[PDB]
Amino acid sequence: KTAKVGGPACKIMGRELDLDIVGNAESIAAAAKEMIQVTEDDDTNVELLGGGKRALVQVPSARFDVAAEYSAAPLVTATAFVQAIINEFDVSMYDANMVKAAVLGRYPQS
Amino acid sequence: AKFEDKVDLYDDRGNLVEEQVPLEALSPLRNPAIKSIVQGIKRTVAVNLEGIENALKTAKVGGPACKIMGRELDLDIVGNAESIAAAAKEMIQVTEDDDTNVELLGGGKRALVQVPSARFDVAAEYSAAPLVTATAFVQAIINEFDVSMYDANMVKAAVLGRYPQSVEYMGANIATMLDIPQKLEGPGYALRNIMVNHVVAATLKNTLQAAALSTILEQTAMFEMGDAVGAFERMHLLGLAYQGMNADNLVFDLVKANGKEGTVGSVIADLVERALEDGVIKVEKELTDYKVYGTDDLAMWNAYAAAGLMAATMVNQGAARAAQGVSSTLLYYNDLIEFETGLPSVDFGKVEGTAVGFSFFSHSIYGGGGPGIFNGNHIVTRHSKGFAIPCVAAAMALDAGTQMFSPEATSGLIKEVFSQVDEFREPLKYVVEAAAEIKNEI
Amino acid sequence: AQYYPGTTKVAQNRRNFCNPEYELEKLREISDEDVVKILGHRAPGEEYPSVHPPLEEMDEPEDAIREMVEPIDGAKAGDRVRYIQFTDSMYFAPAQPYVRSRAYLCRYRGADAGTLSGRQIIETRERDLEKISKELLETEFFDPARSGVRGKSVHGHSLRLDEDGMMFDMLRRQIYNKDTGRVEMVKNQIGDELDEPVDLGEPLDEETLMEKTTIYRVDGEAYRDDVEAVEIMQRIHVLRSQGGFNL
Amino acid sequence: ADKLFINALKKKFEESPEEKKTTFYTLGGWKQSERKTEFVNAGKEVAAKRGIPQYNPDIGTPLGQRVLMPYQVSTTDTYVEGDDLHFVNNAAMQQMWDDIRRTVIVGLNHAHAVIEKRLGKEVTPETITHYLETVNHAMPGAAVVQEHMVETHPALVADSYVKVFTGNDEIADEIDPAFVIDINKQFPEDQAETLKAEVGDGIWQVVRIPTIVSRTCDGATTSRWSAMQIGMSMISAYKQAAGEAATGDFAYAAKHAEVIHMGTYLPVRRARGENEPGGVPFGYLADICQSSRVNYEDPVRVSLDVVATGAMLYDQIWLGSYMSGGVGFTQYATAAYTDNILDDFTYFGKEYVEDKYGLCEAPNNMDTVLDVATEVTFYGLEQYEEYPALLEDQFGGSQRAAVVAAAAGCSTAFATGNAQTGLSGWYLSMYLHKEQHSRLGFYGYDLQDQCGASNVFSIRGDEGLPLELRGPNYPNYAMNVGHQGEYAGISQAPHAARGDAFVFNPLVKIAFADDNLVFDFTNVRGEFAKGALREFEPAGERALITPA
Amino acid sequence: ADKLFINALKKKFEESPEEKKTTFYTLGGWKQSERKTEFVNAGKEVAAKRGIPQYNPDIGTPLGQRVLMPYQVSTTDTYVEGDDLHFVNNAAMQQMWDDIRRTVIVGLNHAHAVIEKRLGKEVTPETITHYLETVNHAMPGAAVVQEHMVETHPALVADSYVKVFTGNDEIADEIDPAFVIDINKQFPEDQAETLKAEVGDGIWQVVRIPTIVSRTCDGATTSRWSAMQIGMSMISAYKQAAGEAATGDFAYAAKHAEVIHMGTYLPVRRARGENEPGGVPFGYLADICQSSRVNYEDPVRVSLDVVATGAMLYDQIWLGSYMSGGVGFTQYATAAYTDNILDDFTYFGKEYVEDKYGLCEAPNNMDTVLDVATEVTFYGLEQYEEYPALLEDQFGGSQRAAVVAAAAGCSTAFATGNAQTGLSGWYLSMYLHKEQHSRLGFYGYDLQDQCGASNVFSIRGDEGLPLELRGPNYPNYAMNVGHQGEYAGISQAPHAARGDAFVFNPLVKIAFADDNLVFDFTNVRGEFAKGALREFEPAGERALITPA
Ligand code: F43
Ligand SMILES: C[C@@H](OP(=O)(O)O)[C@H](NC(=O)CCCCCCS)C(=O)O
Ligand SMILES: O=S(=O)(O)CCS
Ligand SMILES: O=S(=O)(O)CCS
Ligand SMILES: [Cl-]
Ligand SMILES: [Mg+2]
Ligand SMILES: [Mg+2]
Ligand SMILES: [Mg+2]
Ligand SMILES: [Mg+2]
Ligand SMILES: [Mg+2]
Ligand SMILES: [Mg+2]
Ligand SMILES: [Mg+2]
Ligand SMILES: [Mg+2]
Ligand SMILES: [Mg+2]
Ligand SMILES: [Mg+2]
Ligand code: NA
Ligand code: NA
Ligand code: NA
Ligand code: NA
Ligand code: NA
Ligand code: NA
Ligand code: NA
Ligand code: NA
Ligand SMILES: [Zn+2]
Repeated sequence: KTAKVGGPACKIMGRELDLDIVGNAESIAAAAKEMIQVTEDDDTNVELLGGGKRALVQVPSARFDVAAEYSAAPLVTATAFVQAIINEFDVSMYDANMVKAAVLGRYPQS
Repeated sequence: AKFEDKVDLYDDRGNLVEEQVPLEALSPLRNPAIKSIVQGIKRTVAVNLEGIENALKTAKVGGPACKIMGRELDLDIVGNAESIAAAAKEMIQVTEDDDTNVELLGGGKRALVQVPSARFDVAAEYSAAPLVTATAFVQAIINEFDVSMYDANMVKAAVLGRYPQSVEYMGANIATMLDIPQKLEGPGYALRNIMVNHVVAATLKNTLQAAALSTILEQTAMFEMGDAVGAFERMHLLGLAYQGMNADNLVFDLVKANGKEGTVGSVIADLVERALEDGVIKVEKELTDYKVYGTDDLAMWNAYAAAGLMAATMVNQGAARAAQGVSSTLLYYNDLIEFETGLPSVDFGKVEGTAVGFSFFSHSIYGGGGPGIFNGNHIVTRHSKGFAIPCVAAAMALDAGTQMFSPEATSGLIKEVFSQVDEFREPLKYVVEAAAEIKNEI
Repeated sequence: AQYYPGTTKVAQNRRNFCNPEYELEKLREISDEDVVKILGHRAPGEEYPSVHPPLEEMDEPEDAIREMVEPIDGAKAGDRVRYIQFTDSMYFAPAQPYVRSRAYLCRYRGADAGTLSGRQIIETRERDLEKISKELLETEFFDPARSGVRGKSVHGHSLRLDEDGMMFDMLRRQIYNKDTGRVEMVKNQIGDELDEPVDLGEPLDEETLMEKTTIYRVDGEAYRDDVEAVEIMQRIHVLRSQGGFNL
Repeated sequence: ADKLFINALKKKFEESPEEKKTTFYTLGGWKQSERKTEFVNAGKEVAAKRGIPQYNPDIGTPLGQRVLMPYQVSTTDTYVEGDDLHFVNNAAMQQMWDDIRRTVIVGLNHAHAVIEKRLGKEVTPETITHYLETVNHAMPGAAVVQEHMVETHPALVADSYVKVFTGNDEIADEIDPAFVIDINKQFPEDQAETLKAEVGDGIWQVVRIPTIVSRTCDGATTSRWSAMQIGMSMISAYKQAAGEAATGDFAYAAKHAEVIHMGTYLPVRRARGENEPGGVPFGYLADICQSSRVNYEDPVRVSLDVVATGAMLYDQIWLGSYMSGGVGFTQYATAAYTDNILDDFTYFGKEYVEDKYGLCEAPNNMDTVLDVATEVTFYGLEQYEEYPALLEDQFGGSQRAAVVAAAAGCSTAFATGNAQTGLSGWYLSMYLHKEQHSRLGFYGYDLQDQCGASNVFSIRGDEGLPLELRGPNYPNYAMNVGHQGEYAGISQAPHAARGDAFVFNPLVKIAFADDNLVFDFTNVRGEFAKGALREFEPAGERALITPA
Repeated sequence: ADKLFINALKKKFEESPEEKKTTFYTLGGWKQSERKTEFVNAGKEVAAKRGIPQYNPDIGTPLGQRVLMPYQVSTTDTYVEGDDLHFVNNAAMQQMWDDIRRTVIVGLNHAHAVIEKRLGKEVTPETITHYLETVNHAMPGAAVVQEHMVETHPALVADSYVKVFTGNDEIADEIDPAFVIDINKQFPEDQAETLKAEVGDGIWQVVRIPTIVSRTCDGATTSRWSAMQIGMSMISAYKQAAGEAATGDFAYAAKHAEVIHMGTYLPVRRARGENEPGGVPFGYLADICQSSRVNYEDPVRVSLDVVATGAMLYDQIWLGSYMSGGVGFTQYATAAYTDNILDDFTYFGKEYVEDKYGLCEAPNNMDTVLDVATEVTFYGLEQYEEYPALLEDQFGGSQRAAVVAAAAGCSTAFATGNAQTGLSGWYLSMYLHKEQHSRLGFYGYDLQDQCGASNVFSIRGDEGLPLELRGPNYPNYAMNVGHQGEYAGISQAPHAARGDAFVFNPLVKIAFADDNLVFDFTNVRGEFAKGALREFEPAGERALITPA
């Protein structure tokens, strides 16, 4: 909503997006969980906290069994929430990159 | 039951092995043979006992041209390899009947070591393999010869090099296919930082197996990176199936039709015809004497194109028996197919982009090198998300000796040790069998 | 295959250069020895140096890809990989940098082609390079004024012509003779003197350069006026753009 | 009436610019050049002095078979040979990078909370002033607490200091004005209001460590050196024990919790610490350049001064030396800031968009991209076709591609008011160009451009990022000339058309709006010209401590 | 007769060095010092010039309540105020670091095999000479292939060049001697024999890139820069296509397969690339120092020249600026290279060892550590007790700890011929010292010294390493002053007592045996004195391209 993304004091004027993410948290969390999970009823956990303001996410163990390390957790979680937010509000191709910056920051430049 | 697609799976002689296999039975997330290859690569180490012994005797430890005069230790390590390796295994294993494997090779000059899976189960990443192996051998050597407290640090330097002063194990006499976690270009990249030469070494220059091993590792990394999550998942699975597993015998049949006299451009024509024949693409509009093709299934077009791309590499670099033009093939296969069809090239331009930079950084002063030193973590070749590097592996498999920095030069220890592992050497077999086996669980 | 969209002569020419069934017009006759002299990799009658043993003398791995893919002859012999490189004037040279790489990988087996703005290169096994190079030099791939055979110091693609209509060459490898109206190659492609110059024939006249050129230019046929070709380019842009976002 | 580059073409060549034929080979080789003659003589002297051969014009091939051209620094009337724009021979360019490398921005917000909440002492404008007098003694390398301290020569470190800013005018007015970057003075009213609203009551230090230290050491020295002297001055000015537990809070605040580096550190293959060029994101580079605050009625000029800042830093210094070296990449970069060529193309494009849409009034979509980037690409490529002299001037395809696409991408961003569609126009321009001339750039030039279209709007882990957050470590961009400086330009473009005070960080913008900088960031091209003429005086020299 | 430090103490103070009382507070504060007076005057000018307060003697506490001492540079008759030994004020020190940072070692062995085996061309002494004339034009930044290249000013880059060395005398004889580091000329016979045997028929380049570039950029630029101009010179001299597939082999060889960096890259918390101080292992630092080839009959002098080399670089520039900054750490380092104090303690130790065991004839064990380290530690500490001037000279406990332990560590290694027992001696010295005076160093001084005994002989992953292989990024050693340079000296000590030509890398040893370097590595402390007197002329200045 503020276009403040990418690090401390960073902001991109004119890129603001007014999305009710917390108000639609349950739909967004359910859609993100469907992408994070490998199979229905595996050990994926997505749980909303603080009235939808926070989410606890546990990425299924099957993803780590065929991973070298542990960065699938943030990476799978980030992309699933980016896509879920995009899908929830039908965010255009032109603007979706702001959702990506709001979730995972300045990465891959940083 | 997420995707309706099914593929026919073939062996590396073009024989149908299993028809009608659900696409997701080839998924890194589901397929037990991919899981075993990945867990294998995490846990396998080569030990150069001869190199350790020679570094000790000459006091040449800690990297290129380094020596400490007066530190020389003359230890009959290779002559006592069996006792040293058994003593190391005792340390490495968690229990007596676990999957620890320690095997002498080359009459004791080398050892294949597979650290127990139980260590990885409570580890964040994969560095327990080298670090557990290295300390087990250092301690086994010291105990074997009763090396003094005063001298034992030389054994450590011979085994693991200049580490912890260097970030890397610099001058070490052990090797892994993986490199340290600090060298990742990005999080989730570790399975991409395996040199093409190491893949070609481990598959003993069998082209289709080298392509398979490279694609499995590349596309498995796409899952770890998050690239194969949600919208992109089917595209990545189709890419692994058609480009790396010879699904539907498409790669194999394109090579057969074009191996005698064929060129990149002839492979392209056959691929487009085949995509037309199969209903993957259809004419969308006629311009002047020019058909604009479209598709209702971009991920399937992409997969067909990626199959042709691999076949074009095998035709082009196969005909030269010289790997260097794989950078050219990776570019113009994709450039040509776009103007042939009106459809986006493999990975939506990203293979072409990678190929531009890879061509440059294998024919210029600025960096890079021959095709065999690249890998999916290399800054030059990380851009395509699994669709480029498997072609580079096929090309180096087909090279008959034009490279100075060949797998013989860069990867000799990996060749001796890692080729011993059947699932690394012949991964296409194992992955096909496992997909067959789990076919009805999808 | 259709190769390239567009309704201009430029676009047709681009299609023809790619189409291995189109017979390239031959414009000049060059001896075997002169091709070798121009390349400058070996002297005429010197044995082809080897980089590895003949394939027949080696134990290749069992590999259906190797079985199905016939090696070019120089690969069978173990020849070096050597090159020939050309610079094409933007003043209507017949062939141009992407057109060459595209055409080379349609026409030629076992080819490593590279495209740059001031230089375009093909590397392949030496005896096979020699055969390809005869075609590249004898046919309408090459004009001796608007094209130059150059393994270094390639500058001149974007330069103005001299008074003879020749392309700039820092090392003056190709000399227009005013007495015959013909160009001679006086040096090999790397810039060393040949004992005996090679005749490369007359430059193509202006009308013929226009008919044969594959560059688009406002004083030729402009790319913006090939609206179907601008298509497919804008199409590809859009579909790539959409693709990288979703499918 | 004339295209902007015509005068420069007339200066370089005898022919009129439309003439297709010229004369070569009779120019005397290197002897046509005043600068190459200087070099030949210097080479003779150097080799004789040191006993090892060095520069020698007869090694390899003989330069100057064609005209060795003067170049006009764009927006100036200064014409210099290209050697004078090499960063090695240009003190202005070296100082520009030194002023960026030796700068860090450091909050005082946490620090003052530590003083108040943990030490239980008061912070007022007057204690801040005392602290700032103290830190202006200490920062260059001088002592405030221990006996028998040995110190830096104040004249060698004269360029090191600390200033502050804050968006609260009334507080800014109570801190001694010698130490304050006055936002209302440096910025036009609307930009000042924006910047002050962004900063609010926050109080930020701009710290510049000595050029001589930056040059001896590295960019990652800067936030450390800063934090040492902040820490000393906090002890001295607020009467701490000189080394108590609370001291560590100031350290962690100055080094981590409220530090803003100019550049983030880089991965191992191109391993570098903080405050190296590769870590500076394009949005920051646009904000470091101060053209926005002085040339705010001319969005082209602001965008192209940003291009000049980044082409020089990212191509000549960063890619042409840190990442390669040797002769390097002067003219890869000079193409984007000489002869008024990019200017001609971008003013064309700004005019086109203004007449058709109104700046910032075009739909933000692919229709606008296709429209604007195609129009402007055709315009720029037509110029090379209509003027052979222009084509011979920008003789390398990569140069043309970067110039033409910069104009197309900036113009598309002028239309939409969004950097991301600007970036899509940049890629489209390359694909059209490549098809038009059947050539584009050097062998590896369009690695990023063939990936480009697909990665503009991607949201994937190492693919998706607003252009303002990308920089030289965005994976596709990590290697190649002819892009990074132009991308800084395209990041500036829409914000310059919008009248925005900053592109990506308001603190970075304010931090370079400081008359005590050595390099003049409001007139980057002017400064490059001054350095080419050998009229720029850098900090960091050792004359005072060496023989006369 | 006199201890070696008596002349220095007598010059510092009016009292005999034995006296226990003196006069303070009435010496005039900063006014007793020429150098501080210079600084007060400079600070007023600087502040007025720039409009910002700067150096001010009335900020914080008043320096010079006690004597502000001169220091003798050990082995010289040069006495200077300590400010003149600050690296910011000493161009000799800055040039030492530049000469290392800008140097890389690059084989021609793979390159020559690419030529003969992939290209099928010959390599001979003649083609090598032509190549070296070519790379000596190209390396400083001048062109060999392309038309219209713009180049570095030869005078600005006069210190860049390429030399070779090889163990094969006949081949070395055939290369123009201007390009050759002559091992037989630069080393005494027995050392020449060893080094030649180590190199064998290998041919190695020593590449120095320009100081000006190294200061503009960083150490990780050096091997890139080097590789580009090698790559160009290989193209030009060997008639390759200018950019074929084989060109990539030369790149990979020069940048990776046969490159020897001076320093390896550092992990993220201290993120730096190659050729930064923290990556230089102790054994390379000893080998860079050239005291071994000129002072070979005196193992103490050799070892303490190394200490001086390392103390300045690792404590003053590295830990005192790259890893911290400000006034920094001059006197932590000067304690190890001034006043002949370390010299007296280490000559004592050498004499003890010589008399009792014979150099290198002690058992390599803990018995020897306990004997020698204990004896020398007590000697050193008794000097501070017997000479109140000495104690007030080296006023900081850290300083004394480093100096006494360095003597103890070197003397232990002189007895054993082994660096690792040397190191154990160093740690034991610390523990004895700590108990004798109920103090040791600064707050965090003995992090490594409390880990130290246990980590000397450990074999564990990040613990175990021969001392020659350790350096500033050895985990325990990564942070703190008053150890790195002395460890470099203990690495040198056993090799010096043994008569060894090198400590850790014979290529590194030979590579600095070059009279074309700017800094004289054979007489490091002489050079520090020259730089303190403002008599040293560094490379890299920009006076040619700035105003008069
Ligand atoms: C040897 C290479 C291959 C390689 O890896 N780098 C080279 C050479 C390198 C050298 C040339 C210096 C010298 O002459 O000694 C430097 C200056 C880099 C360095 N080592 O300092 C360079 N190229 Ni190159 N290089 C450039 C360019 C180009 C253009 C030149 C085309 C034209 O027709 O002249 C082409 C690529 C293209 O065709 O697109 C080119 C190629 C080449 N580039 C060909 C040699 C071409 C030929 O033989 O003459 N550069 C340019 O397009 C403009 C800027 C220019 C760079 C110097 C600067 O920016 O001022 C230089 C950048
Ligand atoms: C490829 C890579 O080098 P290596 O492949 O690691 O030897 C990389 N070079 C560069 O990107 C050089 C950048 C500028 C030179 C080309 C400019 S277009 C680097 O050194 O880190
Ligand atoms: O010729 S290359 O494209 O490799 C380099 C351009 S500087
Ligand atoms: O007092 S501390 O030991 O913290 C620092 C000494 S420089
Ligand atoms: Cl899909
Ligand atoms: Mg035996
Ligand atoms: Mg024992
Ligand atoms: Mg066919
Ligand atoms: Mg004939
Ligand atoms: Mg007041
Ligand atoms: Mg007296
Ligand atoms: Mg007494
Ligand atoms: Mg008295
Ligand atoms: Mg030879
Ligand atoms: Mg001579
Ligand atoms: Na679950
Ligand atoms: Na004129
Ligand atoms: Na020359
Ligand atoms: Na690197
Ligand atoms: Na006295
Ligand atoms: Na004071
Ligand atoms: Na850090
Ligand atoms: Na001057
Ligand atoms: Zn520097």
